[PDB]
Amino acid sequence: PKVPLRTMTPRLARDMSFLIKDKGGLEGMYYSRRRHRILDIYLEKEEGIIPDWHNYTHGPGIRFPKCPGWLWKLVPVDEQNDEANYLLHPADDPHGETLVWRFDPMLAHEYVAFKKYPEEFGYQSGLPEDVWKAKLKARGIPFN
Repeated sequence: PKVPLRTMTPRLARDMSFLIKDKGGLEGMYYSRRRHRILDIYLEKEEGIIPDWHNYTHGPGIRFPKCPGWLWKLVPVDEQNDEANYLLHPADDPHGETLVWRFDPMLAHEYVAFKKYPEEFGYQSGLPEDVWKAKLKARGIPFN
């Protein structure tokens, strides 16, 4: 780490979001857990940001950021040439959806993940324990 390690704050996430936007990053690029990890390791190395913050809701559909101030979301988008598919994809999303990063400044004014999917925050849901667990179980999302 070139910088002392620190935790993500909403203000830092907001500043990062607009800076990445201005540099042309992320917008329209295909999401993957691999690219996701590459981003978080780089941000720990270069910005000293502990990689515990970059999480999205479970889906399916639009995946909303669980960090207030992160202004990026994952939006779903719309193969019998198997050999070419092998050459380009030889070997994943639990809902089989292809996602792209999308910038949304309104996420600074509405904490969509917490307000529409509070149960995905577990003991930080603001809901009784039996309530958020039952909601997660009905949607197939484990809570360990």
